[PDB]
Amino acid sequence: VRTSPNHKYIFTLRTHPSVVPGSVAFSLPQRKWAGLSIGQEIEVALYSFDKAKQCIGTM
Amino acid sequence: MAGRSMQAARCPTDELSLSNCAVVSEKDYQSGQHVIVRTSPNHKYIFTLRTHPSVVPGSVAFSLPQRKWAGLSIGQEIEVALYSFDKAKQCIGTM
Amino acid sequence: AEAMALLAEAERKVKNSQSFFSGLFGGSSKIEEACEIYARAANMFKMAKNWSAAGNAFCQAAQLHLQLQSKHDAATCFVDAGNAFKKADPQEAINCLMRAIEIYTDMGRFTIAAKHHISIAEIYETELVDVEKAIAHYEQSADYYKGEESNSSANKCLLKVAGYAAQLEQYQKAIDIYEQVGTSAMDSPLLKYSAKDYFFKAALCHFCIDMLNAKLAVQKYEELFPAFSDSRECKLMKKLLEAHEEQNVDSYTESVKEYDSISRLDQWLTTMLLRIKKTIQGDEED
Repeated sequence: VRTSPNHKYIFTLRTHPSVVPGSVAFSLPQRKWAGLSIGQEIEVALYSFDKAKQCIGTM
Repeated sequence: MAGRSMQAARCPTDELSLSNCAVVSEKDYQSGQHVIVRTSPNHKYIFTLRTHPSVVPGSVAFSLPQRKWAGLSIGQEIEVALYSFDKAKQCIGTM
Repeated sequence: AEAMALLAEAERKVKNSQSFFSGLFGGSSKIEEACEIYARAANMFKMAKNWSAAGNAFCQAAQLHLQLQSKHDAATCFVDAGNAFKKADPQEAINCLMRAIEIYTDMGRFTIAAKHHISIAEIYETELVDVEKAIAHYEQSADYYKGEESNSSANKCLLKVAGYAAQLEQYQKAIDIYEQVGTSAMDSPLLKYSAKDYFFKAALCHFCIDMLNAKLAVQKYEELFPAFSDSRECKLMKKLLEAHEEQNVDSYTESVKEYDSISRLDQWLTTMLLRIKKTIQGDEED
């Protein structure tokens, strides 16, 4: 998720019928971590991780 | 400047509710400016503006405490106008 | 008695005359006799509990009666054709009454157009559910009833608009309707006691509003709050406003814990209860 020149956050996708094609739906936490409100047009892009380095083992 | 028709809405998020500033959009007014809300020929109120890229052009968002003073409703037409103070007797010293 | 022979002897008797059958005058005596007999025939089918076959018997009688020249009682035969499938199970009374109402207004008339436009609206609300069209039927029909000072249906069909419209989709119409009824309700010495629940309906509709807009109606309205029946309108509200505004539920719900005994709650009130607490969920539920 790209919103402003200094906020690049990564989320996990999950399709759902109610959502409108060309609109992404978020939850309260997400929208309270990314600092987003409804009615603002964001720049969404797919992102792919590196399996060996990124996979989590102790968090 | 002289006054425009605006529509009352709700403050976007709890972040701009602890500022006591009228949240607006960047397409209408600009952060730093002051305004005088008008609701009748006798109820004139003065607030401070703060832009936010979520407000709808042609609408001003207020928090409950601000709305709990001015008797403002979420979805009514109000006349808002920029209001410039005078730096002589309007600068607070003992409040 | 004859479910078929009146027909068979009238179908060979309905024909236009450009032939040796023409002679001097028209066959309007023949189709007059035939349509009177079709009326009797649709009666004997409805008497024989055949409201589909009877209703279609009204449909030929109702359509063929216009052919001599009779728009007067062909409207009545349209209403009878509508009443048959209104009593019977399916639709197509909707077409009997849409053929009816246009012709009735084409006479130069207003009232019964609305009085069956409400019938279509009742079908398209209760039965052939098309509430987004039935509520328009109530709306235009109440426009006719308004323009005739038949204030009864003028208030009524508006109440039918707003009571479902508010919950489902239209918000400013809710208070605008219940205030349009409420002012002239306060006017008449007959009406100003019905205004109590009318401004209750204006108040308790919250439109994603957290506020005391109901209290704006309080310090508006002629309550005369030593009339305590409006305390079941607004002291109810004077609790639940600050219950919803202080995002609290054990006072909001307590209001109906005590109010269910002192007032029986119908479906619309409890759906609005659930509506304002969906606003409470949107205030609380993360």
